[PDB]
Amino acid sequence: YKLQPLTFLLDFSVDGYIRRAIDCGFNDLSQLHCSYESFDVESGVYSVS
Amino acid sequence: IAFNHPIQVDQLNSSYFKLSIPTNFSFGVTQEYIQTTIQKVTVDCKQYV
Repeated sequence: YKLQPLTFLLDFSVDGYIRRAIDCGFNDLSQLHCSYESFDVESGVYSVS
Repeated sequence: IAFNHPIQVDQLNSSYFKLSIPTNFSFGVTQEYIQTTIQKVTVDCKQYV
């Protein structure tokens, strides 16, 4: 798998080992998830680039 | 300067009271705009920046 510099939101469980990650670059919803810094964001009309 | 002119009525020493009576309807006026709401706009990041 190719490696590129990316900003990844990281969710850590009780162990602290990474379990869930979000790629901000791929998908509009993922950019919204990076915003608010929450895995799920409240439903709203959100502008995109 | 012409702001020193006031409409006046005369007090009566006698128990009977002098008064001024309106005789003309003279209708018609306009009311100030209340503004109520402001224009809603969102800047787009990665475009304006």
